[PDB]
Amino acid sequence: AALYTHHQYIAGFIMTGAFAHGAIFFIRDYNPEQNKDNVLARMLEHKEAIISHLSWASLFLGFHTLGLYVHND
Amino acid sequence: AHSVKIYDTCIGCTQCVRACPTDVLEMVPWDGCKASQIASAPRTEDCVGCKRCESACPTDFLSVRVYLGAETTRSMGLAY
Amino acid sequence: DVAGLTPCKESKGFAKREKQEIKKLESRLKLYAPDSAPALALNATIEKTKRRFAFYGNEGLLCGTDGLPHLIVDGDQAHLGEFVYPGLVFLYIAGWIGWVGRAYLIDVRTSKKPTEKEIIIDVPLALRIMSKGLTWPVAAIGELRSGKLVEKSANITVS
Amino acid sequence: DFLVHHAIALGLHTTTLILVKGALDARGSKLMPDKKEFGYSFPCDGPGRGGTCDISAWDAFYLAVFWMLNTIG
Amino acid sequence: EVKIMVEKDPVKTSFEKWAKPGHFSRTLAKGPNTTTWIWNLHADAHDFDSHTNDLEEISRKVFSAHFGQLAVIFIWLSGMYFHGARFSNYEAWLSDPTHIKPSAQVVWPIVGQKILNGDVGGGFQGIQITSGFFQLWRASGITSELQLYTTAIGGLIFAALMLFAGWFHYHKAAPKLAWFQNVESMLNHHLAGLLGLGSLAWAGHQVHVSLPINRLLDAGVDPKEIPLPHEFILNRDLLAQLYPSFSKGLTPFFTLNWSEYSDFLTFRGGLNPVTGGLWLTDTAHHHLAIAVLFLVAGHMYRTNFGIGHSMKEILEAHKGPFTGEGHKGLYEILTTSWHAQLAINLAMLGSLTIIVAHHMYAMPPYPYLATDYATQLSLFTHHMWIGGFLVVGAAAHAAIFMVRDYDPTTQYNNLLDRVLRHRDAIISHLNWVCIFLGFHSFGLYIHNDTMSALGRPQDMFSDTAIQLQPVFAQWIQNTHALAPSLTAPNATASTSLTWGGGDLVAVGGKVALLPIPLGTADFLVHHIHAFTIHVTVLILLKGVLFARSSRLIPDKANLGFRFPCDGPGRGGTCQVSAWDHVFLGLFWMYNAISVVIFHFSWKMQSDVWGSISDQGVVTHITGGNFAQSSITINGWLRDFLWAQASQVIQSYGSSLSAYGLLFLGAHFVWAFSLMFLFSGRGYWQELIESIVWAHNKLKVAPAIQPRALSIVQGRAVGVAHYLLGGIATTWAFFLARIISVG
Amino acid sequence: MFLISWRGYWQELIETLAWAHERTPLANLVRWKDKPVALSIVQARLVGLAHFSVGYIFTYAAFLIASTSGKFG
Amino acid sequence: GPKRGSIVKVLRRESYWFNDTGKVVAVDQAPGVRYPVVVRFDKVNYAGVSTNNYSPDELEAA
Amino acid sequence: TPPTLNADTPAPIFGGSTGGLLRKAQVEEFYVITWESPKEQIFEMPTGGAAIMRSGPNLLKLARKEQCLALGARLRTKFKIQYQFYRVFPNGEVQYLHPKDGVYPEKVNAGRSPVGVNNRSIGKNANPAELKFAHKQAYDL
Ligand code: CLA
Ligand code: CLA
Ligand code: CLA
Ligand SMILES: CC1=C(/C=C/C(C)=C/C=C/C(C)=C/C=C/C=C(C)/C=C/C=C(C)/C=C/C2=C(C)CCCC2(C)C)C(C)(C)CCC1
Ligand SMILES: CC1=C(C/C=C(\C)CCC[C@H](C)CCC[C@H](C)CCCC(C)C)C(=O)c2ccccc2C1=O
Ligand SMILES: CC1=C(C/C=C(\C)CCC[C@H](C)CCC[C@H](C)CCCC(C)C)C(=O)c2ccccc2C1=O
Ligand code: SF4
Repeated sequence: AALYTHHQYIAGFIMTGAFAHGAIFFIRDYNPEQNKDNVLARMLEHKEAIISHLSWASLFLGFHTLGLYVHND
Repeated sequence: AHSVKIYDTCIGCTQCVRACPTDVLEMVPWDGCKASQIASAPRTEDCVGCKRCESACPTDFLSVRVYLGAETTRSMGLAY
Repeated sequence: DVAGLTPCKESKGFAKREKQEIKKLESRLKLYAPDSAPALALNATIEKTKRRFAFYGNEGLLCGTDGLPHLIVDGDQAHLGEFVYPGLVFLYIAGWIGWVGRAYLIDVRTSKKPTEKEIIIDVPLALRIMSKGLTWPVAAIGELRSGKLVEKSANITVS
Repeated sequence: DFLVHHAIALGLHTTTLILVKGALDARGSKLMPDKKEFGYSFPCDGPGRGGTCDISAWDAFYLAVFWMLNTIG
Repeated sequence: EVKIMVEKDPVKTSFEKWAKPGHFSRTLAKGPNTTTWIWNLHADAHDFDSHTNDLEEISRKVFSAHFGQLAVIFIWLSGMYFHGARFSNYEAWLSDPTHIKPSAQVVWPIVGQKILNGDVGGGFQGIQITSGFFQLWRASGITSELQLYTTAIGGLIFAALMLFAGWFHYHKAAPKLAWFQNVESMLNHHLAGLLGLGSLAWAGHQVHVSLPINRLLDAGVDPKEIPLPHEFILNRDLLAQLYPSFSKGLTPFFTLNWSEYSDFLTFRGGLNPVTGGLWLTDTAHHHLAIAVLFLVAGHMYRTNFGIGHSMKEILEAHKGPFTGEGHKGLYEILTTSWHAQLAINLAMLGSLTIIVAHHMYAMPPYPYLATDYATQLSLFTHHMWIGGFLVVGAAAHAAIFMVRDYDPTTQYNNLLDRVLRHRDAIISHLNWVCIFLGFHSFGLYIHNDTMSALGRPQDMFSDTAIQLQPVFAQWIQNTHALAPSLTAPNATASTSLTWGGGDLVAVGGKVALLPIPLGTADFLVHHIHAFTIHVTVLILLKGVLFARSSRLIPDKANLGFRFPCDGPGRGGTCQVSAWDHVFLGLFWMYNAISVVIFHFSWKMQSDVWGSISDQGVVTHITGGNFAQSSITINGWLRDFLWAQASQVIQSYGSSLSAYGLLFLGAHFVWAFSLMFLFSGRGYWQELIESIVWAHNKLKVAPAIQPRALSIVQGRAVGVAHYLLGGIATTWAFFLARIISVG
Repeated sequence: MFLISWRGYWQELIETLAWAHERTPLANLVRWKDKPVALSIVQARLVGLAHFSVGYIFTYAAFLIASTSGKFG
Repeated sequence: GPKRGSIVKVLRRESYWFNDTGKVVAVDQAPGVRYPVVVRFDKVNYAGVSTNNYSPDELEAA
Repeated sequence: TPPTLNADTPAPIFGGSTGGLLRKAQVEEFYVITWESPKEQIFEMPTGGAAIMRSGPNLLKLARKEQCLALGARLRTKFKIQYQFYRVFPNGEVQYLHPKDGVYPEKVNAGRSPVGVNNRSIGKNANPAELKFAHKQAYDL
């Protein structure tokens, strides 16, 4: 139990740090002229769709999980 | 020690200088918008970061921008 | 059958989940006279319990090792009455709501004060659109085919 | 196990939503389309323009840490 | 001078201002450009002094709003009476008040919720109420459902009446500012007329109907054979059968020989030995005395009849050396500003609610009240919460006054000015005493916890180890225990049974009250109470004093009472207004009141309540484990939370199921509050753009642009959800515990 | 404590605490070098998150070890 | 620049009204103005204003 | 214009306060504000409390600059009174600040230089990823 809990919390912190440093890269290391129309630029080109669909997925999952749990309660 | 900047979109509303409670922003003759007026920040050594300036300029995004930099006694607003 | 669950009308654990509840209700019932409002309410509750337990077994749900129904949301033809049959009618109702709301917004947007018509609804037009919103799939697919469903000049900006 | 796996999916989805929103709108958004010039972690952009508290990408990470801890819990 | 002042028909009643949603304020009457219009509409919907500027219209609106509030209260009361009449087991309760649980609410059988109608007794099935209305009706003399029906209708009538008045005095005959300002006559009439005559009328009702009916109920007769409340009015002989003093007519009262009224006008401490409540023959005398007190006290202030005091010569006359120009210029503050009056009224009413909550549990005034533990606990907790809210409201309104009604051009009167001129000292000393109290109260608990954890209990602060016996409270208890012999020769017994004197009283099994001991475990918790109260006063007083200006922001009064922050400059100025100080003080008020109610619950279940058996042996509910287990935080965790929380959690499938559901519901709401309390507006405003994009992509963009909640509304929502969750959790826990085990 | 209450209250408190220290005898012989100020905004968020995380980790490590090892399954 | 009462679509990358339409009010015809075109929009921004001035090369779609 | 010179004008009547000067004023800068009034009114102090200004000249020393500007704006708006304020060092070196050229910073004035004015639109600054290992930030250019 201790081993599992330890390693899972470490993994959570590490997965958060990966995105933190991705954001730092985007802020202070990304050159929009060299990265002209590659995949990394097209990720910024349509980020609204990505955020919208992640929003929808999270809302759907939360709504339905909470609904079923409260119904069983 | 904060860095104030006045980009060339000020229509001379004079509100930035009216709002700043430190006598930092002042008007200056500069032809080009309507009335040959523009803002100017000569006394940036006194800005605390109030951002009352930016909350007044009715431009598209903004024309006066404050960038918070090195902290001092004047900019921290201390009285002790 | 599927997933190692037995049908509920043969589950020897459903019988207990029924008789224990029945006996609890009867223990509650024996504290009054058979001609008083509590006794009538309790007898109604017992009849409702019997009517409920004599419907699950006849439907075909699979009970568990603890005597509780389990829903096979799989697509199994022998179990369409659990997920896909109610899911289709729900999707119908939800598409109805969304389509009539979208159409009301589209119609209101071309007016004098469109922001006024959103805190103060105009019931005639809203009712008209709600009525016409019965055949929404035949309208949504028609708007998709005709290229009228989506815009292209969206106003997103990022410097 | 079904319901807990769906709660786990919801947690993962919300955490990645926060982190991806931060990493993407770390260079600039409509509320503040010069965020790249201010850096990674800055408190806010004043009370004006409706209120821009808690706007940086470091704040996105700070909000996502809570959801990471909740998912791992 | 003092006269009636009315302006005939100042506002035409119509529906024009009714169709335009925003009409009171011109800033938002135009229309909802963005969605932060729907919010501030309801926000400043009741900001009467913000819409307009003249005190006259503000006063008229205040008057009519008071009338509407009174109408709503009347509807509430008539509803409670109608429910006690139609869906209650009251008549069955009257025949056996010790085995029948009160209940005045039934639930329709729709979706299986029928099981909420638990078996309360008497052939009834419904939720068991805890309002204490059954005891109040039993003490009033109400003995039949009919006598409830009528009064319900009565309430309804008054409701309509109030509404009528509310319309009238705003649309047909509204007064003018000069009329409201007559505070002398207003106080005269509220002292002599409202309180005095009200107390006299209630004393009359008591002495005429409530005494004989309740006495016959104590003699063990059937509540159906008791004569009706008017057979004692049209028959002085039928009433004199119990109190023969009535045979002497109204003569003793007029010849000053009224020492013969000692039958029904008594002075006896203690409680009635069979009902576990005060003697109504004592409350009648109390009301009779209070009535004449308020009546003779209602002749102090001057009206147009020559005599009386004036509350301006009284104020200016008090002006000492230390305190500048005395109370000068305060009569001008409390007659030209509605907020400086609301502050004092809210503070006094909250403190009075706390006093009421402390008095009622110690001197039960209704029959069979101390026996029903659930009612006696709910009546404490509810009133405590009400007072705790009202005091914070008083602080908030004092801050509002200081922000936008104070002006110095007339306030050179050095009483408010002088306290404003050493705020940096007041707050500094309050901060120091808060720190001292916090340490010397909570560090003792931490010491006890560490010692009991290190296997060395001999170094603790228990009642066996180093002792902290509160000597002053013990001396006060011993002094009040001996009062009926030395310092109160006419009172037969002490005022309460909580004093060390006296003995135990039983109501047929369960105990009502007994002398309460006070050890170290009480010393610690009383000091904790003092510490939390001090911190709350610190926050609220700091906000009130620095509402105008400070070293950080010298022109804060220009910004206003409610505003998020003055930029991220000066290091940071977030949460700098007085509204934010009220926001911060709400949490500490919640903390304080929660600690108080936990104290009361555990101490009562441990050292007061219980069920005595024959030969005298009395076993309390928990078993007297408060003196020893309440000195360590672990003890409050297991012996109070973990142990007593074992009734609500396993209440599923029983008549107490709704409490088990609302436990988790309130937990969810409390945890939901943290999303608003921790986050900030910028992240959500940015996230909303990526949803508006998906909406535009499908042509479902609303015309009312979806802006995110303002920086102040986020805090408001957070604190509201926090308080709701916490209080509802404690509500469910307390009720699910005491209903089952009490 | 660090996530609900924000800086403008604590700075206005420190400004009077400094007064109280300066205007007392027998204690103005000592003197601070660094002017006492309230924690910054992002600094307050960081300290709050650190406390939240340390508590979250500790009160669950203790529970998972005690409830298991006290019974050993 | 453009005509009065003409419906033009913005191209200013840091504008709230980017890729949105608006009708010109009155373009100033002075010699040294850097942003003479004045356009009013039917949706306020985060600050609440709906009028803004651009340069003729910064917005045109008709 | 020649900046006005300080003097020993009297001070407004005030019974004291706990929001006055501190040790910062004897080891660092501090400020002093003057004005001229035609009568004797009651004005609110920016440090808490009220004071009665005197007729003719008045001189008031405070602890920050923002205090002086707040009081001066309140004067110019409510009493229609013109004012100046200075900054004084420990060694008694007076420095004249607010009406630096007589005209307040709102009205335009000749002989004023533009400071911090960029000849471009705010949305044109280069990214912070080309000017790395080069301390030019994004906007000083
Ligand atoms: C006989 C019907 C009638 C009519 C036609 C009017 C008409 C008018 N009144 Mg008026 N009024 C009436 C009765 C009436 N009143 C009564 C009986 C009272 C006494 C309470 C008042 C007290 C009153 C005041 C004090 C004011 C008005 C004002 C107005 C004008 C604007 C009202 C408006 O748009 O707000 C419409 C408002 C509502 C629809 C809100 C109704 C909410 C009610 C009052 C409370 C219900 C509480 C309920 C229990 C819910 C509790 C919470 C619940 C969710 C659980 C308008 C001319 C205003 C005015 O002229 O100022 C310029 C003003 O200030 N009236
Ligand atoms: C005698 C009692 C009394 C009176 C007459 C007032 C009157 C006023 N207060 Mg006030 N207040 C009071 C008590 C009182 N307050 C108390 C006890 C507190 C402490 C909490 C406050 C705290 C307070 C603050 C902090 C503020 C006011 C403000 C105001 C003014 C505008 C109020 C308004 O428009 O609200 C409109 C009403 C609402 C928006 C309703 C909000 C809904 C509440 C918060 C939730 C209710 C929960 C409910 C019990 C159950 C929830 C579940 C259910 C909803 C499903 C007005 C003069 C405001 C102001 O600027 O004054 C000029 C302001 O900022 N008050
Ligand atoms: C459990 C959480 C918690 C704790 C411990 C505190 C503690 C404190 N708050 Mg607080 N606060 C909290 C949550 C908390 N807050 C939250 C959630 C809010 C949001 C509403 C606030 C809002 C708030 C306000 C608005 C105010 C406070 C104030 C205070 C202080 C009161 C002074 C006092 O009693 O000192 C006693 C301190 C303690 C009992 C802490 C424990 C100390 C231990 C027992 C001693 C340890 C011994 C030794 C030093 C250890 C050395 C370690 C080393 C060897 C490594 C105190 C520091 C007030 C303040 O500043 O007054 C001074 C104040 O105005 N708080
Ligand atoms: C089933 C199965 C299989 C398969 C599997 C697979 C194929 C998997 C996959 C997996 C995956 C697929 C995973 C993934 C993951 C992901 C993640 C984890 C992500 C993350 C990301 C991030 C973190 C980002 C960041 C960034 C940014 C934001 C910007 C800049 C850049 C960077 C990159 C830095 C096999 C055959 C083998 C076996 C059998 C079964
Ligand atoms: C979540 C959140 C938001 C965003 C949350 C918002 C916008 C709440 C709005 C949600 C409601 C439910 C929308 C209204 C829905 C309509 C009433 C539709 C009615 C029809 C049916 C759906 C009933 C903030 O703006 C914010 C600001 C400052 C600090 C914290 C926060 C914060 O935590
Ligand atoms: C309490 C509090 C303060 C004031 C708190 C202060 C000044 C912090 C100082 C606490 C003492 C002096 C230090 C405590 C020592 C620690 C146990 C460890 C120190 C750090 C190690 C590296 C040694 C703020 O300034 C603040 C600002 C913004 C939001 C919330 C808050 C807030 O809650
Ligand atoms: S709250 Fe608004 S103003 Fe105060 S700091 Fe955070 S952002 Fe800047």
